[PDB]
Amino acid sequence: GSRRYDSRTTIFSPEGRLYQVEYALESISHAGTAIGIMASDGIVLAAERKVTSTLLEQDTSTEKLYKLNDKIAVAVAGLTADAEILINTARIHAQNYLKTYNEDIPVEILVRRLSDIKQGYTQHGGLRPFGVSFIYAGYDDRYGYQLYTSNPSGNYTGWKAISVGANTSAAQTLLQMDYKDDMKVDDAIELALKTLSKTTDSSALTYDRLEFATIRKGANDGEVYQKIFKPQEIKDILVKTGIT
Amino acid sequence: MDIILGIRVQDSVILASSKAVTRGISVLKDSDDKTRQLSPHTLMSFAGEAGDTVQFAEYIQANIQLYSIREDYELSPQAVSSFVRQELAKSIRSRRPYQVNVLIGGYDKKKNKPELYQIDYLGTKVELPYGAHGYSGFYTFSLLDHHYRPDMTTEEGLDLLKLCVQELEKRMPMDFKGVIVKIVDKDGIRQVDDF
Amino acid sequence: TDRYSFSLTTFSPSGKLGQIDYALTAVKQGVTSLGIKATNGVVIATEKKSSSPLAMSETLSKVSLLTPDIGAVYSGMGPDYRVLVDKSRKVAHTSYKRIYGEYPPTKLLVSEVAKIMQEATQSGGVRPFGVSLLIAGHDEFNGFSLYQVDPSGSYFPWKATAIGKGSVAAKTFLEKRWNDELELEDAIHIALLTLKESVEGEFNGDTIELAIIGDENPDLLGYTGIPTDKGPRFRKLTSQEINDRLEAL
Amino acid sequence: YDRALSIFSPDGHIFQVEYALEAVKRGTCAVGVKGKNCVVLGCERRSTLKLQDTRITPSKVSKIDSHVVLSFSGLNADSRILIEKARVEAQSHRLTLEDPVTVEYLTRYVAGVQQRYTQSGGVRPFGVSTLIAGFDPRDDEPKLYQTEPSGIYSSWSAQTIGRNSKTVREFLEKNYDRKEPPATVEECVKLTVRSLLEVVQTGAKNIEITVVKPDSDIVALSSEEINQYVTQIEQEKQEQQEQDKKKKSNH
Amino acid sequence: GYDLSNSVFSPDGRNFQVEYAVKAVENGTTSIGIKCNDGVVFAVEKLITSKLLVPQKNVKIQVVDRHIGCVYSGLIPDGRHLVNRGREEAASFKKLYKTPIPIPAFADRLGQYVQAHTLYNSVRPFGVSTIFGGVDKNGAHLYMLEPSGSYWGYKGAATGKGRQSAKAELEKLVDHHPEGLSAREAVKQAAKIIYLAHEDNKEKDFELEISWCSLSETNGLHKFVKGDLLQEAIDFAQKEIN
Amino acid sequence: AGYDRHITIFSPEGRLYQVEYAFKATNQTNINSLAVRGKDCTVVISQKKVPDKLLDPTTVSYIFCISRTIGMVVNGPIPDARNAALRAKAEAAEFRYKYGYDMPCDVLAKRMANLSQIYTQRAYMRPLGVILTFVSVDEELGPSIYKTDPAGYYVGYKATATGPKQQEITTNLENHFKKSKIDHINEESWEKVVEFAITHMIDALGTEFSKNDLEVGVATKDKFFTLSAENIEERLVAIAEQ
Amino acid sequence: NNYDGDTVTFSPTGRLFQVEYALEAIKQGSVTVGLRSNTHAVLVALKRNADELSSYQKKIIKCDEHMGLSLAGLAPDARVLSNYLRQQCNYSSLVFNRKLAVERAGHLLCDKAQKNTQSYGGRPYGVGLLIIGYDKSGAHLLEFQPSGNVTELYGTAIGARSQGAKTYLERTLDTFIKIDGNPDELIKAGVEAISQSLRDESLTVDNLSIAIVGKDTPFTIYDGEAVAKYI
Amino acid sequence: FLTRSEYDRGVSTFSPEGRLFQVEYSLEAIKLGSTAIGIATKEGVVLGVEKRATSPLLESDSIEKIVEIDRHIGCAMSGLTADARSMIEHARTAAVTHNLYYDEDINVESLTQSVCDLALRFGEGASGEERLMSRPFGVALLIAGHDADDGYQLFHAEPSGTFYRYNAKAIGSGSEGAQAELLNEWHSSLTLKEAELLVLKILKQVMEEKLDENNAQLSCITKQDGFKIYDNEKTAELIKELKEKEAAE
Repeated sequence: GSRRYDSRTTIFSPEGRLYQVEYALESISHAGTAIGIMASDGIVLAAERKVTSTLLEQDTSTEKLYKLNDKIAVAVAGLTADAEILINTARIHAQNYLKTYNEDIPVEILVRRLSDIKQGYTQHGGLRPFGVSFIYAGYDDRYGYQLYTSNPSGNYTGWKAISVGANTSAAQTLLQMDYKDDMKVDDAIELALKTLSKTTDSSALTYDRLEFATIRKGANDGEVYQKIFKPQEIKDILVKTGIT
Repeated sequence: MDIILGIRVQDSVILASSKAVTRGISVLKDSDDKTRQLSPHTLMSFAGEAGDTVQFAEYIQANIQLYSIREDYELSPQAVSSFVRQELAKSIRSRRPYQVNVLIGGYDKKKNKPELYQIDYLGTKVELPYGAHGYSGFYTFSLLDHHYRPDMTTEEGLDLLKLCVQELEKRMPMDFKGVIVKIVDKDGIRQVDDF
Repeated sequence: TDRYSFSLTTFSPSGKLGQIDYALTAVKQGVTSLGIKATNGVVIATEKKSSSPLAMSETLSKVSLLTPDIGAVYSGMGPDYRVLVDKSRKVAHTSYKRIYGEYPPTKLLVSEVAKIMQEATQSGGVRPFGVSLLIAGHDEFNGFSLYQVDPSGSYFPWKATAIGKGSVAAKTFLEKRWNDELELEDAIHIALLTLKESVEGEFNGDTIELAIIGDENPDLLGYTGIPTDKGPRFRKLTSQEINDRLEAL
Repeated sequence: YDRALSIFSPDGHIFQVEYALEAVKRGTCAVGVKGKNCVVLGCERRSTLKLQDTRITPSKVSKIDSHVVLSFSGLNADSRILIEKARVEAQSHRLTLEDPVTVEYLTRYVAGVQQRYTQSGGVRPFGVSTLIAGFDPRDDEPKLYQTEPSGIYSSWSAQTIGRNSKTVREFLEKNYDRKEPPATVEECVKLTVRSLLEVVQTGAKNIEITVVKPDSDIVALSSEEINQYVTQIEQEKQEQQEQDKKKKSNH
Repeated sequence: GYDLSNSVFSPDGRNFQVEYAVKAVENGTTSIGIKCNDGVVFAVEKLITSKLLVPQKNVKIQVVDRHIGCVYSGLIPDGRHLVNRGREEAASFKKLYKTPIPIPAFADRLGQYVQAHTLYNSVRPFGVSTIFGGVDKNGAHLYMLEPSGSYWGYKGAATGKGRQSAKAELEKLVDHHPEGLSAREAVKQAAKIIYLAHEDNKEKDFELEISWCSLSETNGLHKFVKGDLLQEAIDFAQKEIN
Repeated sequence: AGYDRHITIFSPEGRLYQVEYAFKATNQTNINSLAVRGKDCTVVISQKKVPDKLLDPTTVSYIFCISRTIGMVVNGPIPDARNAALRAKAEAAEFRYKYGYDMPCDVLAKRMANLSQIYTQRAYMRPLGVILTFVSVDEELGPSIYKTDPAGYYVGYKATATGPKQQEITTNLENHFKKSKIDHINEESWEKVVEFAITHMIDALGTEFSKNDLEVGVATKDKFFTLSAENIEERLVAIAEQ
Repeated sequence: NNYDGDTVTFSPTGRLFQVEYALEAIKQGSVTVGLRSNTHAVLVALKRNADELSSYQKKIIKCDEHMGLSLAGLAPDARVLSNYLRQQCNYSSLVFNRKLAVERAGHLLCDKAQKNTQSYGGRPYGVGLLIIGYDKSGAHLLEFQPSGNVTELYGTAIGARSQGAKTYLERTLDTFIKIDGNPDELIKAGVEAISQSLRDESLTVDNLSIAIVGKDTPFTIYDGEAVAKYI
Repeated sequence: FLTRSEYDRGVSTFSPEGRLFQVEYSLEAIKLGSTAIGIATKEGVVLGVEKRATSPLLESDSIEKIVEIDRHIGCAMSGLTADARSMIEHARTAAVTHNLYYDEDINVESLTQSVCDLALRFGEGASGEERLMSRPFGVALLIAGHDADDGYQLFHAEPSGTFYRYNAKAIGSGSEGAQAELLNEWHSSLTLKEAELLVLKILKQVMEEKLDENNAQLSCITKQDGFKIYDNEKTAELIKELKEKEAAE
């Protein structure tokens, strides 16, 4: 049969809570660390790869940093395998909105669209939820720079500064101690780097194990320069903060 | 088709729609409007096919307002215009044809400029400083080009538009019993009862 | 009646996905295979092993062609390798060969096959393919590239890596023998030497299946007089040319 | 899928409907109180976590229509599905019947929606309870409804859901009379704020207030106003408590 | 514990479900099929388990098309469904080719359909042995079909509770005639071997039903044995047992 | 987790309990096979044993003809033999239809492998419990053997056997090609390769044969035939006179 | 739930236990008796009140004006099959210009029981029907089981105390077969039948519900004070 | 708690008792209903229900258990009212369907039998047609109404799919204590107003609250005036005329 072999995976427990969400959140706390810090001039998304070797290529790796659209990039922490479906759904949604209204998508819409996909899997079907936690960096006209993080339930909350994945509680305290309300991209980069230096299992934080991208108001008056850095520009700001 | 004219004044779009409605060979009604306010700052007037017009006009108010209440902010006239275009575009390919010619006029308070658009039945969006569809269009396009200036005050736009009304009446074999006037401006969407 | 529409895949309570751990264990029960990315090519190598020694392994293959730039090789389950190679080919043709008329990039192909592994983890009625694949290819913009898609559906780029049961030994070896300048010739003499530490049975060019994603061949194209159509960069080396490399160490 | 996810229980319940009521109890606390010229929904904003921008984080009271607001308690994922389904109905009403919705028709719709996912299999029940409020068009009856995830709707003259909700309900029997609601927006607002300052505490940070006056007047009150009321309730309460204390001493 | 589903395997090569389905068929009643040279003779034992019953007004032998008899034992409703399917499949052949389905071709349709129900967890395996054969133009044939979706040719087949006894008497009859016997003469022998096969089961009382498809007397169409012939066959068996 | 042995899913160890049991249901019948390559022919013999006298021997088979040049010889149960037989016949016809020439052996092996693969990867799917051997003579590849099995894996050969005693047969083929120093038997008469095969099968199993204990199939070029029992006996008379 | 499970189980006794269980539906039901002659069929049904403010529960459903069924067991189960028999009879009237005969309808029904025993997520119906009619081939009385077996009988019963009705009918069997074109006599002998199947609930002219079919008479249902001529 | 049974993973399964188990469980959920008493006379049918309240904040004059199905058929629902929300909607559609087709009243019994057909539809996927419920309802109805051809009727519809005509029937928590007395006091000599007061008299004994008009509600179905729900003031008047007759024994 079928009924025989079913566990029931979408039901409740007496807690009024779903095991498959908690269990997913657990598995994100075993993966690499991801941090977003919002400046008054930009957003820094800085992510650490949970694997490294001296035979790992770094030069075709964008395994945590992915562009969803030219104004919106995300940092990924969780099941990378699961995340890849959601990324390409996210790119397609961005484009759908852009197609019909001929105008760049708000950051609000795009985060909620994903949250509802994830929502569908817990709601019905007897499926497991995709185990990914996203940090979204975006600029839109209405609220300017926007930072958003979403979890496997399908729920999002905006933030001023946030950390997800492993060492969620630790990196966050560091951020409360050194956060200035207003910052420059340079103050954001300086803080971001030092926090991930304070949370890494390796003895020193290296460029070959750092992914780093920004969205900068380095271009002005309605234009933004999106940057995915090469690991040799990551190398160079790592000596500026004096880690190296 | 009947009267449906736009003129892009410096700060506002002045749209006007026919009162007369003839379905069959007898005018049945003669105070009817052909316009439905989409959003606080975008008005849409329509003419085209009978009965297609009334239904499809209710359809766009519904959908654009659906999205308005989702985001607690209102779409730009450029963005609403594109939605209306999108739909009619699918409709000439689709089984049942719609046939609705629209002037969408709005005041965007975020570009701070009045915007006027003409969407024909085929599905072509075009930004214009004055516009028109159908039968009326043939006499007025040239009449408005003559006297226009780039920047004209609101009450100048009314006076001009009443020259265009007045002309039309002589020349058209059809009878339209004067227009209804609406101004769409930065200070809201009002009517003028002066014809 | 039927109602398997509910996944046989769940999260274990201590985090992870249970099945992908079980599947990685099944990849350490298979054969051993390696791949080296040189400056001027890619060489891939694997061991031919057979159930009975009277079995014909020359009529059998474990390095397969997906496209003329992009080959694959496995360590792990045979049955699961065979089906996934035919779909790789079916998605490369339907989703880039009708839509752009030409053979995909290697990066674009790796993601096409990683969706198939993902949709075997997801959905009811299924379990993961229990294989590790190397996807070696050449594309015209990131040069030569070598990837490994794991049973999970992640991929990782490498510069040289190994898989199967002799993986720990082989990778220790590749850590010193890889270099920032390497010749394809030197990579061929290297790949044999490493995979010899991983073979405990007979050792011949008839048992070591070598393919190189080297440089174009106008003779394996079958036609001439077009300079615009280039030859396949892949070239499986017949057993005799491989028997020579045994001495050329 | 189509397998049962609800199976009738022999104690006269369904197990999963009772689990859903608990999912709201561990949820955040909403207090709603209707006057005689307003409806007021006060809802708690969980801001335990530091570094959070509230401008890009939505409110926990969402306007469905232009004269019907809905607050919610419980699971915050699931809540968003009921609210998108209810906005779609709000427009539908205008399309086919014209006029905006009445509070009652929508309230019945949300109730039948959560009801579908019990009775049908392959769909498990929600765990979200709502306070649905507003005025009907061209009337001024303040109407305050509550829906629950069992699929039952109730009207109530004042209602509360979420954590320590029972403690708030106890307060409302003695400090809100059925026969005499408060008769000003300002008084009704200070009554619901006082309720929030007991089970959520920690100043005016967490306090959010929506006030609706008849005929499409929905406004949400600025921090500065809330700050004034909260500080007045504490001083007024300190001043009162202390003079009662003294009168006790002597007597 | 390998009875959860009918797709499971056991390490002794067993598939517990399907083997238990044979227990269902052993509680049937004696049913024979005589492969003769001219044709086939089926017979079924119909128990009279009450005197309130109307004799010879219930059949357990139904034809499928006009030249394939099918006689079943085990679960009587379940066999009425397996017979019902093979009338659809038989008629499809006749439409599509304008020839009545051949007996070895029919063997495959039915076999395949029973085999199918052990490859899906959605359905239950049938608990019947069905016995079918007839005369085609490539001659007379006989098949016995297992609840496992297995079949073989037979020179005589049997099923029931008195199957030890039947299969045994049928070896004697193939050792009397190595060149086989007339279907004319087989009417009287089906009567005989159901009667010895009821000494194990002689608690009850029964009515004999016999049917045949022969080229020589019923012109290849499957008709019932009746009248004086039927009651003579009964009398034959009775003198033999006394 | 707790189920890995009544549904298809990996154990803690990384193995499939369900599939192993499929391979432990292949020795039930206890048929042995032997297949050898001639120079222009392919020869396969299979056992034919009937346990009782009342089975007709002709219908008892194990050599089933799919295509015109490809035969298919089945080790394991006769219900899953018929489902495998049927399925291959459907694909073979399908192939002829869409490419315009009758299906190669190699691809027919590759096709039934991908169908086996699906049955070990779907939850509610019962794996095939058969090893199939496909014998052909191709015009581009010459005499060939490919053997499929429940895993969904196939492998090529010089020669192969199957059955419970298969090791004994491995010994005879290993010796045969240890002496010759070539990969196939070099014979120009398709008949004497049938003779060589039987000789090695008598030697290997340690047991004497008869026409009826044999069943012999031969693929030459452009036809596949099965020998009748008369033609089989003659080969054993020419074996004694070698 | 061991071997005793849902409709997919064997069971080392060749059973399936789902069939025996639905046959306790019948036992927990009220008694009914059928008997036929060569010219008339008669069903004599005992309705059952729930309380004295409750009415009596209809036990006989008209399928056709020459065909009728009466249930014993679960009323919701009956209503899925009763709709079915009337539906194929009107179908046979439309297409073939012919009454749907009783014996053939037993065969149609039979396969309708079978496939909910075939399929997982099915259950057997927990109703057994007695089906009479008069056709071009005469009177028939069928007894339908939750098993799906259709059997032809001269007189039978199903219910509680079904044994006691059949023992009365075993004596008097050859008497009622040679009474023909006198429907009255058959009706009374069946009143007498259900007398040995009383739980001291009495014979009463609103407890007992009759329906007859003739050669010379349509299907007719007697209820209320149409039963007083026998009682 | 947690009853000893063999099924709780099926829904259309038996049961060594030989009755559906889920259906069985349903009738033990009608006793968590609030008490509805219903007296059928030959001059009208009176339906009275304790509305039930649970806070005095709770506004209880905007809640009712009385539902008009149509002008001449009333229903009072008791048990779990989310289930009955769906059941009542179904009957209202059917009633209107009969008035479309034939421009004629629906029979009281004909409607009642129809909502019984709805209730039989629990299932995973059984029989010829789709099963659009997983689980039987847990609400039982007192459908009152008047038809022309049998006069005044009072039916009890069970979540089983079975129906019995009653001449008075009680459902709810206090069902057993009410019905004992119904067995004793009823006669066929009642009028519309005597029956009316007989409902509030027994409804007071099974009252667990206080008998007032904000927690008790009356409704009648009368032939030529239709189904009319008694206003709250008139219900207050009857409660007082009960107290005259209660100090007159």
